[PDB]
Amino acid sequence: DDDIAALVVDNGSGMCKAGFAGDDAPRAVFPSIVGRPRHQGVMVGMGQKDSYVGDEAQSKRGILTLKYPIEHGIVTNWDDMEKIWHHTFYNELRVAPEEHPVLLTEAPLNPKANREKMTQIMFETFNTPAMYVAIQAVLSLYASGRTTGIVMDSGDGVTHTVPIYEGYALPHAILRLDLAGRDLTDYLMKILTERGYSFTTTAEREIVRDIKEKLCYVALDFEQEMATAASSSSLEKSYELPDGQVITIGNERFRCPEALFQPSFLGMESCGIHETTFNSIMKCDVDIRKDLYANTVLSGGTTMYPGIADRMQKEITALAPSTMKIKIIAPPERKYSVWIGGSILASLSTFQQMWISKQEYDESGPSIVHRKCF
Amino acid sequence: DDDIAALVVDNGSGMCKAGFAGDDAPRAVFPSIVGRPRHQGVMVGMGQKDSYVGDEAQSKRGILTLKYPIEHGIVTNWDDMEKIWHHTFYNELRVAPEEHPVLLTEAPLNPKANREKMTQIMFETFNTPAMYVAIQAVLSLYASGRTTGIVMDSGDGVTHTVPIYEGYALPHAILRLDLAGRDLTDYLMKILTERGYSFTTTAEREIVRDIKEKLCYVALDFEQEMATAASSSSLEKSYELPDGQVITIGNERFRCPEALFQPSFLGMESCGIHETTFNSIMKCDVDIRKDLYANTVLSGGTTMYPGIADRMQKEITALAPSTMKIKIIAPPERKYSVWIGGSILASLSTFQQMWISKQEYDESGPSIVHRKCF
Amino acid sequence: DDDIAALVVDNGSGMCKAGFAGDDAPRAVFPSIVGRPRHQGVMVGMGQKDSYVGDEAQSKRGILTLKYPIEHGIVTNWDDMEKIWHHTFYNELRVAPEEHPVLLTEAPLNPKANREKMTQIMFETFNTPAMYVAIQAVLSLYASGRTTGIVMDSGDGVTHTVPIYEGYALPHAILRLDLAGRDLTDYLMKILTERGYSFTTTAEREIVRDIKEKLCYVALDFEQEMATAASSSSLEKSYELPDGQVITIGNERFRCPEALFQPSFLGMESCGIHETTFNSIMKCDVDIRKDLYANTVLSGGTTMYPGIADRMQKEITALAPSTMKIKIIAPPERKYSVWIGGSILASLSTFQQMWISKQEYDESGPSIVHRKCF
Amino acid sequence: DDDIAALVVDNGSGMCKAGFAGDDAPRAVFPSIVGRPRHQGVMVGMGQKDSYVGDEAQSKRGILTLKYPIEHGIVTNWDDMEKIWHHTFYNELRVAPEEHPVLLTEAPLNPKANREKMTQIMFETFNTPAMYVAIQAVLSLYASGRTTGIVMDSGDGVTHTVPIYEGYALPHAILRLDLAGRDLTDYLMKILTERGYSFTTTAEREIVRDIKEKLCYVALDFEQEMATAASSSSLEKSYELPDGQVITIGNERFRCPEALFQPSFLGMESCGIHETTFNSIMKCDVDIRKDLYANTVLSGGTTMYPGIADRMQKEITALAPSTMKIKIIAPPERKYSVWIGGSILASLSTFQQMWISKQEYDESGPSIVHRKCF
Ligand SMILES: Nc1ncnc2c1ncn2[C@@H]1O[C@H](COP(=O)(O)OP(=O)(O)O)[C@@H](O)[C@H]1O
Ligand SMILES: Nc1ncnc2c1ncn2[C@@H]1O[C@H](COP(=O)(O)OP(=O)(O)O)[C@@H](O)[C@H]1O
Ligand SMILES: Nc1ncnc2c1ncn2[C@@H]1O[C@H](COP(=O)(O)OP(=O)(O)O)[C@@H](O)[C@H]1O
Ligand SMILES: Nc1ncnc2c1ncn2[C@@H]1O[C@H](COP(=O)(O)OP(=O)(O)O)[C@@H](O)[C@H]1O
Ligand SMILES: [Mg+2]
Ligand SMILES: [Mg+2]
Ligand SMILES: [Mg+2]
Ligand SMILES: [Mg+2]
Repeated sequence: DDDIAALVVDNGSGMCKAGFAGDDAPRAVFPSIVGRPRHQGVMVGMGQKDSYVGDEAQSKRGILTLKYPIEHGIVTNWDDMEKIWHHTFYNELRVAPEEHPVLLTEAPLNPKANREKMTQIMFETFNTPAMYVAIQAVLSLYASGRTTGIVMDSGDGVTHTVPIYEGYALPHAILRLDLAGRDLTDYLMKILTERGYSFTTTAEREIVRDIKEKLCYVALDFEQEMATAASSSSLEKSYELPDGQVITIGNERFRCPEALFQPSFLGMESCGIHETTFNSIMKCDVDIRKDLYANTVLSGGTTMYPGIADRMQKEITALAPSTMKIKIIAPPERKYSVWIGGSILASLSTFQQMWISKQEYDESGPSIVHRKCF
Repeated sequence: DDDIAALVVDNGSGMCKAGFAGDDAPRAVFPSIVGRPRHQGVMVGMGQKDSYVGDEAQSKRGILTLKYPIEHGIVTNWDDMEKIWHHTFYNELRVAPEEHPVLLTEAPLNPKANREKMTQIMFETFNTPAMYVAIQAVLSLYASGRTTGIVMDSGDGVTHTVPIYEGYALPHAILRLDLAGRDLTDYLMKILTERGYSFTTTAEREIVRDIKEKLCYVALDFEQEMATAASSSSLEKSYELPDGQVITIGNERFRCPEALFQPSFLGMESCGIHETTFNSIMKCDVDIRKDLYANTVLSGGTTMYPGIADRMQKEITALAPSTMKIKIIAPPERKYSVWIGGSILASLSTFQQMWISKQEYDESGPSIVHRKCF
Repeated sequence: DDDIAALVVDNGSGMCKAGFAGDDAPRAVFPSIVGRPRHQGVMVGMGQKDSYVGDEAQSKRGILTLKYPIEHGIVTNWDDMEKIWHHTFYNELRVAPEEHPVLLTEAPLNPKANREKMTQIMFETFNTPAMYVAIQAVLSLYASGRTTGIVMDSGDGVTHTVPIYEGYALPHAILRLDLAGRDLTDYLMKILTERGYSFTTTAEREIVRDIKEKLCYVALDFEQEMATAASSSSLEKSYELPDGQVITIGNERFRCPEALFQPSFLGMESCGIHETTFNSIMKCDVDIRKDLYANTVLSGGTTMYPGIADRMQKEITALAPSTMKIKIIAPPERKYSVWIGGSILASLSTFQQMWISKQEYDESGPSIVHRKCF
Repeated sequence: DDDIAALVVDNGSGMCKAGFAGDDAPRAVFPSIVGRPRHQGVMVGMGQKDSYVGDEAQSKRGILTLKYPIEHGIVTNWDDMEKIWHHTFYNELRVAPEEHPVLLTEAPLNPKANREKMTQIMFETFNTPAMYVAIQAVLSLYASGRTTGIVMDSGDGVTHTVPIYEGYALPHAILRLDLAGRDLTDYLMKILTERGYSFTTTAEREIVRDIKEKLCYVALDFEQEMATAASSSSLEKSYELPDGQVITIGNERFRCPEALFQPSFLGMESCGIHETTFNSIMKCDVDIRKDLYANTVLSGGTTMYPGIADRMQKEITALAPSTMKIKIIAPPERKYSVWIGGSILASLSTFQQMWISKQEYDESGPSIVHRKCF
């Protein structure tokens, strides 16, 4: 199938994941950022470009201002998005996006103008023969290898759930939540100031993100952990900064991820992640709820904290009735489960009849996308 | 007689009963329902059919809308009936309906178009060599082993009686009644709302039907039972739903089956089951009434409530004169007595001359059925 | 009759309506909500209470979480209900509920524990000399001035019908439906997200409710309206939210009220409002159906959409036979017809003998209500 | 004669006929029914009575249960009969039954207790100065204007014949028959079910009675009519029910009245109407039979079917010898011939000496009636 070799490209709120259908791991993973210089140059003939995309911006991050083209899964800057797509197709995968149909992903309940503009850029700036837009949670269930269960996806901008029974989706039970990794990073920056550490710039935000994902964990019991931390001092680890200085973090290690289960720490009116998952189940039919309780799939980077699965099981068992058995299925490769399911779907023989052709778009205007792709 | 092996197939308002002549129990019993999907599928290549018949629909009943092809013993949907017959003949009995003559049953006082269409489907869609239509109450008396007595049959849609003296039927004394299991199920659903339990969907109707047939009974004295139930609390049982919740039922246990003897609870103008049985006897000749009083046969699923026979004896003795002796004959296998009598009749040597041939139908149009079969 | 001056107090799923018998309009109408603070106070001596009831909660709705004490006509919080009753009797009507008998209303087919607890609170917390519970649909027919016809009532939680012939009720024909204003509000919130507007909090729900009741209408023909809306742009209106921002609504103006006639939009198994009204008529006797077809009374807030009466007439004429004449009677004051009928009934001279006395709930108890009041 | 103004009141099994002697037509004709409410009233002060008599019951027949006080010419309910007599004397004729002697009618071969109780009610509850009981068939011959011939009377409960020669009655030749309009109505209801129309309630019985008397007729040759009806479709008429529906009747138009000549359709052992009339003639003397063959008088409502006279002539000619001439005398006003003859008899000058006085009853107990009035 080289001819098609569907270039499976995912663009998560925080990262970009591209590759080829049939493989078991993404070829390219890099941050979705665009940087621009903020000082005046004195060296002449240095070959200073006007923009840097991806890992190059993270390297020389001390002299640029970094901007995220995507906020909360909604595009706000379209010039920056075109720059990122050009980087992925030419300088990273080094392929020609004119003979490979492309499969894209999108969160549920997005504005319709998003998919209209996605199709227009792909068919006009590039000449891709076909395209299809799929819900990211459905692709996660493909990777899990099962056709029954409620899926949780939490990336960098959005958190959504969708339960589907024997291949049948219940669109009235889909719930969305605007709590993800970026809110946790801002909260950790705010609460690190009690010990005297002040991080304000965008470059300092990247430093704080690294600290969070290497030293934080979810506590099984929140109140009891505080008493142990207050009494002794064994719950302390040291981190060295990019310039060589040392910081020590105590109860902030588990106080930051706790915001997922108690959103009132940030002052937003919303339910916790455990209650949202339970609320989606209770919106389904009576006769299918038992199979949903025993098939729960976790996905996304924000679900990779240590000890999250045990805490989730404890909370849901307290909510659900005693007789039912609750099982949380968190495979070790759940960080890339969305991409894995996309490759499997594009390699199916029966899927080849649902591509959107170039001819159909030319005759009927850029709306076919809303009715098509289900 | 394998050659004939009459495929004895009964199609009661609620259930379907098929098998072979000469056996003592039906081979296949399953609900007479057809289900169709009501959501939109997202999983591809799942092998999702467009219709489910029988036990398959009851399994996955949480995503379909269930329809009954038969209401009150009168056919309303003919495509669904053809689907059910195809299921029984091929996927359940796994026989070829081309060399076995078929015996069907029908309630008295039905529209004539019913038997005309039954014959046309059997002779055109299938190629059955012969067929015969028998009254279900007559077959019940065959199973009882006697040729004198008044038979009561109450299934899911209709209730009828027919008294026959020494092999002679009195067609002027046949009485019909539109009160059966479905009316009781609707009444129980309506009266369960006083305690806060709300069942509305068709799937919830199946749940309510199971509750009714496992926890309900007929009270010997209606007024006295209410005083005992009001005073104490020993008349209470617990039931667990399909999803782990628990309901408690008090006086609703015996208030639901009571509607058979007092039809005014549903607001319909009609007599009770005891008065209907007595009314049929008084329409017969004087000299045969004494043998009818001492030979009463009960049949059908709705007559399977505990304590129904004792209550029936008490009511009829109060109506009939003191000198006569009233005996109610309710064998333990009366749930299948209609099917049992059909097998016995089809295995009789003297019955083989009354089959309707294929040749007679072809020459004389589909009306022979009305004059034939008595 | 000042002495009695029956305090006519109605408590609809969404609003509360109180006043005095003999008047032509309710004195007090205000939302049935209770609010509680959700932030921590820093100003000292501000006189900050712990709860707000009614219009005070709607004023300062930006810092509280609002809860509805009534869901689907069934009480769930009893402390909040006592708070609301205290507000109405003292701070709004400014009367003493000890010398005026009180008339309350209730939807049919409610749990019996509801009226038991209503009587206990009124006779113990307050010392009201007498009380009576009436069906809201019967009171609506009193206001219409006629004693023949089928009444439709649709408020905020329930929709019910009850046909009554010459003062005789047919309790076997009463039908209930759980589709009202709250389901429409949730659906409009869900379907407003396609244009990018996201309302999630409870305060944002009140904003969405105002938009719905000032810019929505029922289309005479659903399919044809979509073609006109797709082609031109004249079907668009602007609304200005509380911070100065403006939103534009297109086909969502008539897509929201359409859910009443096609309940499958919300994914619930039920019939439309037109089919429910027709189904109730066909459950009545043959000889009284002709007078019911020409006497149809609409009531409740949800029936106040523009163009609802014309659409209802078209649907029922297509269902009913051609010879009958269908007339829909929708008076301009049908928003308060339930309250109007209650005042008329309490002012009748022949009604004074059916009050429930105080000595009877001390010689009988709070169950007298089930047998009494019909 | 105003003073006497004999209030000629007839009470046929089905209808009541009252008026004044000397007139040529009854003043009041209305059904002999009593209705009672069967539902519970909610409207207060509606002036709902506990019983309705006559045309008022037929108007509001959709909410009552109707009972006939008379079955087969024998009184069974005496409270209902007193109610009907009170209605006729006060609310319809508006006269005082204390100064007008009353003439009543009765079928032959009734129980003696009937006339004993009739006299007691009239002399005690009312104070009528005089009474007389006459055979209805004798009064029919008075209206015909002849004193020779055999009279046939068929009303709603009984059919009787009595031949009288030159003013001399032959009481040994009187024959009675229990086949009248009510049996025909029940048979039509039973045989209408073959086309799918189900009428069961008492109100539905009145609908069926109207259909029978407006679309039924007697066929001259029964077998030949069936062949014509089977072949073509011109023998079909349409009728519109009260709620808008439309029913079509084919061979049931003449199959219902045929039961008069072939009583075996209802399964009763009896002779046909033609054979009963012939049997009465053959029980008379030889020398008076010739004048009886040429003087046959028909009377009653059941004899009003079209084509009955021609069929009767054909059957009797086949039975009687060829030389005799058979003439059937059916005047156009034979529906009221019994009442007409009663007025003529009460206006005769020579009849005034045969009244039963009030004084004779007081001295000699209520038996004088059996020996008196012949
Ligand atoms: N080891 C880890 N521990 C905790 N959080 C992590 C870890 N690795 C990644 N994350 C979180 O996952 C997020 C990245 O999600 P990503 O896979 O980019 O989602 P998407 O591709 O949909 O944008 C980061 O914001 C980071 O906070
Ligand atoms: N154990 C039981 N207790 C009470 N009711 C029962 C029981 N078993 C069956 N029934 C009733 O009998 C009905 C089934 O009747 P069925 O035998 O199908 O009649 P038919 O074959 O004529 O349709 C069901 O509707 C059910 O309500
Ligand atoms: N002008 C309007 N247009 C559309 N909907 C309205 C309008 N006015 C009121 N409503 C709806 O009617 C409902 C109020 O019903 P209400 O009269 O309180 O019933 P009840 O008294 O039984 O609670 C509100 O939820 C609102 O959505
Ligand atoms: N036009 C008609 N065709 C057929 N039957 C009729 C017609 N008119 C009246 N009848 C029958 O005659 C009966 C009325 O008989 P009626 O004169 O009341 O006898 P009586 O006065 O002795 O009760 C009704 O039951 C009805 O069935
Ligand atoms: Mg993700
Ligand atoms: Mg049965
Ligand atoms: Mg209302
Ligand atoms: Mg008569």
